[PDB]
This record gives sequence, C-alpha cells and structure tokens, in this order.
Amino acid sequence: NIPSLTSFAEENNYQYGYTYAQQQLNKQRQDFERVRLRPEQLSNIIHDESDTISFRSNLLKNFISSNDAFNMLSLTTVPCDRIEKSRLFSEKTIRYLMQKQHEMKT
Amino acid sequence: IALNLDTTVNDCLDKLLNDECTESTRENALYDYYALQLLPLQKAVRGHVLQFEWHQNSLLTNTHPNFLSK
Amino acid sequence: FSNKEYISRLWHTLKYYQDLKNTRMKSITSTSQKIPSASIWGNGYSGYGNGITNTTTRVIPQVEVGNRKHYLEDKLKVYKQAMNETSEQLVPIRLEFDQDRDRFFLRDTLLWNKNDKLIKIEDFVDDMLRDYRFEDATREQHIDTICQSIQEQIQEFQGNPYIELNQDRLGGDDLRIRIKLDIVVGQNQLIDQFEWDISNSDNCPEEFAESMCQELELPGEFVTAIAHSIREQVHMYHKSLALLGYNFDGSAIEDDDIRSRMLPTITLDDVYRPAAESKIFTPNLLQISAAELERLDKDLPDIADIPRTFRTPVPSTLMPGGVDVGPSVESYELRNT
Amino acid sequence: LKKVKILEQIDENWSKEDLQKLLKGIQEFGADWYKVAKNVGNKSPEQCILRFLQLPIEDKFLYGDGNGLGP
Amino acid sequence: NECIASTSNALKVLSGDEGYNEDMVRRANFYKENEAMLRENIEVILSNGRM
Amino acid sequence: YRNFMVNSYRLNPNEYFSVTTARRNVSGDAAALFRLHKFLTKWGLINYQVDSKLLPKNIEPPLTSQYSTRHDAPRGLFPFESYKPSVQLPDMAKLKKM
Amino acid sequence: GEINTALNTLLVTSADSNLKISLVKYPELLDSLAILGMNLLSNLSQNVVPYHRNTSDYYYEDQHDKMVDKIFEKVNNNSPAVKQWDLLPEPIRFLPNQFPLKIHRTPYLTSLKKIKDEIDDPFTKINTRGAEDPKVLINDQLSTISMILRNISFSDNNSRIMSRNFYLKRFISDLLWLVLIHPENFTCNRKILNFKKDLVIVLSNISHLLEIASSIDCLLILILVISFGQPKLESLTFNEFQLQ
Repeated sequence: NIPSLTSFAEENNYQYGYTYAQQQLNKQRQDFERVRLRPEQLSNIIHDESDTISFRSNLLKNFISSNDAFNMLSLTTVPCDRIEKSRLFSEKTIRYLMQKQHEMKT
Repeated sequence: IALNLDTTVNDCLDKLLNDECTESTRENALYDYYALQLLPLQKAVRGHVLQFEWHQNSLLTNTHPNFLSK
Repeated sequence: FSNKEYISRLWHTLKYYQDLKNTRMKSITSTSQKIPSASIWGNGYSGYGNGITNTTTRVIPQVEVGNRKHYLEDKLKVYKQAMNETSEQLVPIRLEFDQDRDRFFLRDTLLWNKNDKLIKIEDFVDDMLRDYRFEDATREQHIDTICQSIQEQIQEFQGNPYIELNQDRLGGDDLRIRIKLDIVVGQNQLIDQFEWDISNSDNCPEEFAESMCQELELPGEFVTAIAHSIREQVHMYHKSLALLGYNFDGSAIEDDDIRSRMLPTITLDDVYRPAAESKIFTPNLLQISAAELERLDKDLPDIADIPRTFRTPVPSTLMPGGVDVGPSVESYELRNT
Repeated sequence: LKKVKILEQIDENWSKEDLQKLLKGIQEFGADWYKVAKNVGNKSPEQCILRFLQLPIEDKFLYGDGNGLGP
Repeated sequence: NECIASTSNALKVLSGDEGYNEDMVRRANFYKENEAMLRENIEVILSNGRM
Repeated sequence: YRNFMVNSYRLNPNEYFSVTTARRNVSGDAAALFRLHKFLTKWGLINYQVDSKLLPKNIEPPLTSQYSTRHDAPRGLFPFESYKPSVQLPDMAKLKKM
Repeated sequence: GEINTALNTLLVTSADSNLKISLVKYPELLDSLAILGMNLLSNLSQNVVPYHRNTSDYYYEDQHDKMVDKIFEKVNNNSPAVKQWDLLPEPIRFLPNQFPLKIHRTPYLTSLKKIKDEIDDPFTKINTRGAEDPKVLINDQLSTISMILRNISFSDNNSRIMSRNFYLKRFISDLLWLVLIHPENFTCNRKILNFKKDLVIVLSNISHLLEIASSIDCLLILILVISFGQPKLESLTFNEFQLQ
C-alpha cells in the first residue's frame, strides 16, 4: 500500500454533494489510514502521571493533613520557651563530615 | 427563623380579624399574609430555576477530570 | 447533625441512586429489545425535522426535510462578496420548453443578480427542479439544458448602458417606450399598455408593479410578472440601442425601426390623450375558459415579438397560481378498515 | 413589630395594584402562570414569575443585612 | 477564613453533595444581581413547558 | 421577505414551502431569496414538520414519569434544605428567650 | 444550555470509539466548533463575559422621498453610510492587550510537579465548580473543545477534512499563542498542560497534509514541540528522555 499524496487530494475524494482508478486508490487509502490512525482500545491508557491523578484521594489526604497539623498547632499546650529545637545534623552526617574533613588533606 | 415566621403569620392574621383596626392597615396585613403563605411555593420555583441554572454549567470536565479521550 | 446521622443520610442517598441506576439500565435494555421506553431524561425529539431520538443510539448526520440535504454556506465568500457590493444589475431570465425537442415544459420566469458570484447556477436549477416535483430521473431531461440556457441568457445581458455607466442626467431623456404586457394566471389574463422612460435610472419597475397590483388587488404572481416584463422589454430595447452604437449621452437617435417605436414629445395640447386612444391604455383583467386556455397552451432582438408570461403552476397549496397537489390542509392519514 | 411591608416594592415597571393582583392570583391559581398573568393583565407571564422570584419575603427574618454569619 | 472555607468545601465534595450555597440564595439581592440569567432561564423553561 | 416566508409556511406546515413560490410571490433576485430561504430552513422555522411521525407508546419504568417524585428523595440539587428541629430543654429556654 | 448540552453530547460520542463522527456526511460541524473556539479565545483575552449579557442582543428592530423626508423635518415644525465588519475577530495577536513579555517555556516534568503541588495544596481552587465562576466556565468549554477536536481526528476522512478548514488552522494558531505567550487567563495549571497534550495529538494526525499559514505559527509549533523534554543546567542542551 502506502498509497500516495495524490490520493489525499480533494479532487479524488468525496465531498458534501447536495471513476475506476479513484475507486481503486480510495480502497488502499481507507485500508491504510484506518490501521494507522486507529486508537488503542486496550490498556496503557494511563499515558503519564497527571492523568490517573485522583482528586478525591488528594482531597482526603489534604483534609487529614490540615486537621492534624492544626491540632499540632493549637492543642499542643507546650509553651514557646519550652519547644526544644531539632538538630540541624544527624548522627551519620556528623560522622561523615568528621571522616571527609580528616581525609581532605590528600 | 421558623418560630418568628409562625409568630408573624399569627400576628398578621389577628390584625385583620378584629374590626377595630383601620382599613389602611387591615388590607395591608391581608396582603402581608398572602405573601407569607406563599413562601414555600417561592422556594420551590426559586429552587427549580436554580437547579436548571446549575445544570446549564455541568460540562463533564468539571465533574470528570479523569476523562480518558483517545 | 452528628456523625451517626450524617452517615445514615448518605446511606439513604446511595440506595436511591442504585435503584435509579437499575431503572436506567432497564430503560436501556428495553430500547435495545426494540421496545420504546422512556428514560431518566425525556424523549429527545419527535418526527419533526430532526429524527426520532428514542432509538438504538446511531449517529444520523443531517436527517433531511423532504429529499434535500441542507445548504451549507461558505461564510467567507459571503463576506468577500457582501463587502465588495457596488451594484446589483438584475437580469430578466426567460425559460420556455415544449413537449417537442424537450420533455419538460418549465415556463417559469425569474430575475437574477448578475454580479452574484456566490450561488452556483446548477445548484439553483437543481433546487428548482426538485421544487417542481420532478422525479430523480432529472438528468436525461437535463438540469444541464436549463443551466446552459440560464448561462447563455446572463452572458447576453449587456447591462444598463451609459445612461447608467458613464453619465446620468437627472430626469433622463425623452425616450418613452410603449410597454405592452399580457399575463395569464389561473384563468385570468391581464392585458395593459403604458409608457416607460427607458432613459431614467431611478425608474423602479418593482415599485410600480406593487403599485398596480395594489390598485387592482392582484394576487402576487402579477407582482413578479409585471416587473419581469418591464425588466425584459427595457433590456431588449437597451440591447438594440447598444448594438447600433447609440452613444447614449448625445441622443441623435438616427434610425427607422427605432425612433418609430419611441413616442413623440408631449406638448401642451397632448397632455390629455384622445378618448378612442385612451381605451388602449387601461388595464383589462379578462376571464378565459378552458377552450382559450387550451389554445394558449400550444402557441439583433426582435422588438416586434413581445412575449407573454404564461407559467407552469408550482405544486403549492396556499398560493394563488399553483396546483393543490401533495400534502393537504387538513392533517389526516386515513387508515381505514 | 418587625413586619414585612411587602407592598413597598412599587418600582415603576410594577405598581401596588399589580402586586396585589399578583398575590391574589397566585393564591387563586397555584402556579399556573398563564391564568395568573391573565388575572393581573397587561404583563407577560415571565415578568410575573420574575417578580415572584425577586420578592423580599424572608429577608427581614434572616440575620444579616447583606459583619458575617461565620460558620 | 481560607482554612474554614476550604474545609467545609472540602467536606461537600468528599460527601458527594453539590449545588449553591443555601444561605446565599435564600436572600433577595441574589435574584436582583442575577437578573440577566433568570430572564433567559424563565423563558427557556416556560417555552419548553416545564414551569 | 422573512415575515412573508414564515407567515406563508405556518398556514399549512405539512407542505414544503419551496423557493420557487417565494420567488414567484415577492419581487427580487433569485440568489438573495434562495440564500434567505436556505438560511431560514437551516434553523428550523420553516419546513420543520413536513413529514411528521408519531411516537408510538412509552412503557414507563418507575421514577421516569410525571408526578414520580417523593419527599423521601435526595435533594442533590435544589439547594434549599429541611432542617431537624432540636428539642433540648436548655435550647427550649434559649428559644423562649431569643 | 444549547451550547453545553451539544458539547457534552459531542464529547461522549467522540470518545466512544464505536460511534463514528464523519465530516464527509456533514462538514459544517467542524466550522461551528472552530468558530466557537475562536470567539471564546477572543473574549478570554479581553475578560468579556458572554452568555449572560445585559445588552439587548437584538439588532435594528423596527428612493426619491429621502430629500422629501429631509425637508419633512422642516415643514412639520413649521442617506446612511456603509458598514464594515468581519466574520472572525483578530487571531489574538495584533491586539493592544497581547504583546509578548515572556515565552513560557516550562518543561514537561516541572509542569507535572506544578500540577502535583497545586492539587496537594490545602487552599486549592481546582474544584471551585462551573456555576460559581464564569472564567472557569470559559476554560471548561475550551477544554471540551480541545478534547472533541483531538477525538475527531482519528479518522481517515476527518484527518484530511480538518487539514484545511481555514477555521481550524486559525483556531490552532490562536490557541497556541495564548497557551505559550499569555497563559495567565487559564485558571488551573492542569488545563495549560492538557491543551499542549492534545494540541500535539491533533497536530500529529493532521501534519502530513498541513500547509503552515504564518511564520508566527511556525515558530510556536517549534516552541510547543521543544517544551516536551528536559533541558540541562556550548553543548547539547537536552538530557536524554528515558521512555519509562
């Protein structure tokens, strides 16, 4: 097949109305461009991450994540002088930067 | 709201039922009674038009954001 | 308003919509078994123009009225023509065919805009033949013959000459011509003559035809026949003037067949016509019977042969001048036993 | 008392007699708007339905004019 | 005010309910600022014969 | 022209109001009258009920019917609510005071 | 309502893949879709609200005597000009509002992260509904138009009918300007990705017969195709896109 560019012309094709070579080329045209342009009627209809995203699950997760983070704010009756600060380094990041600074003189 | 509405209905009923009240405020209470008994019919027609107005703007990509096209 | 009521409300809402979906599925399986049941939504259309909607979910592109596909415009050539729209130049068009050398009769007369490049003429002729209720074998009784006749008749139309083209003297000239007309509609025949200045541009034939049919109370075929007769005879005098090289500004008419058809100058004395000469210039609406109607049914431009306007009647119920075939005034079907 | 003065909606397209005939017609015939506009006269049924929608009946029993009602 | 108005609205969508705000459409100035769409919808419902 | 065509169709809607009768009854060129008639019949309004058919019979399932509506139905739309009266005795005193 | 119930009944049928919508049998539906998408793109860049205007919506509701009627305004107390308008308005360029300030070249993955950070927001307005806002109504009409137009173009006859249709080429050259140069009018950030995600699909099926109209469209095609993929931080400025 792989019919033509002349078979795609408007003269050899039907229009809103109101030969043999044309009716032979339009067989191969409609037999080529209906196995090429047909959509996939099976799975892999996900196509990406941002099509199977769920508004209901994210809305439920945000309803939980706002409620518990607001219960963290108001109901935690620890005064501001008593809120102890967290460490800016870990127990492993403080070992690796003692190791690499020891090995930095090479 | 419902108790104040019932009290106003029973108050605009009494203003016309007696005969010592003047006719300038005897027929005005009558039409105020008419307008108060016509309230849930107004709610029905008002609800109907607004339900059709809401159905004007349902477009299947608001309610269905996970529509698979092709 | 607590939790134990707010979930019991949602159970007495989901169980409603599950029964609603059962109804929706049953009303689908009913129509799939060729039983016309109603749905949650109403029945969509009726038989009026658009198709019956309560069906098995096909795609029906453009369910036609009668047997014709809807006319799809261009909407760009319409604006390309309607903005470059200087003049009109209406064309009188005559169609005559007989049972000999042709099969159809088709005695319709129409105006046509010469500057109109929008409508294809073969499409209008094909619409006209469908309006005359010709069956679908209408190409061996060609649409091409009528299309070629109308294509020839608009090519010969030389237009309104230099009386409109180059100069336009306000008031025109003394060129008053003797218009005669002879129109047959139903069984009435309008016979009337008058005078018409062919040298004036602001002479409106249609505004005079409506004026005459106002006074005589004519049906309306005479409205579109009188104006067509004026447009016909004025054009067939303008063509005979232009083919003899008239040079339309300076008059100097200088001929013998014409200048004898033209009328002389009205003096002070001739502002009243003689009495025996007056009885020609008056409209007579004669009535004719079947014998005369059968006699009329068979029988450089020649300005002596002024044709008559007989028309084959359109198959129309209400309109005067057309036969009453087809769908009736009453809406019946007559299923008998 | 805080009574709803319903006949003060006498804006120039309508009138007090028109509102009275409107209310008496809707009390006569329930929601058949052709008979209602027939009883009123000189007005289309759409204007009757619109003026029946736009009546301030229950606004003088609600809380606010137009701070806020809150939750 | 955005934490409250996006919490009750976060409950309306998750419950499945829909529609206008009940306390907004209960007054009379709603049907005076929306005077345009009501003259359309009243004619549409009346001419189709559903009013 | 438009009022003539629309008034002339609505005297007998079962008849296809052709272009040729409109051309024969009002004075004008055939192109503009043909374009106006095709525009008019494009939007319904004329030749919309030439060949009308009858819908036979509707076997109606429940809840798909006129007067098939119940107070027990859920108001998904129709945003006006019916609210539960709270009968509590301190709230009774509050309602008596307010 | 007549627009929305036509758009929804087109969107259900066009995505069905068992009911064919052929334009050989009817080629004026596509012109209605494209002219509607043109006129919605026009009053979105100017923030005009259609469908509920308080204007009258009706036009002029109502020889040798025009000089007589001129002096009739004299002895009672005792020629109109031409009009000009077009079928379609300006493409969206040559408007006084629309002048380019920043070509929005956002990549694919940053658009995905912006979508996932807008959905997973506490004060999100991604579901504010249709009847509560007219701008989201215009955007959800345009998204339906784009889903319909990407659904129609999977047929052998529609792909060569849509190829011309001057209306569709003008609508494509009209939306591709708005989604790349001034995307500030689209409400959500998923609609801006979804317009690029079906414009490329509808241009994948057409382009074997497409003749590009203007050079600005030929540049915006390049920028749209470039906008898929991940760049780096001369050399090759595009890290390889792994097809997982």
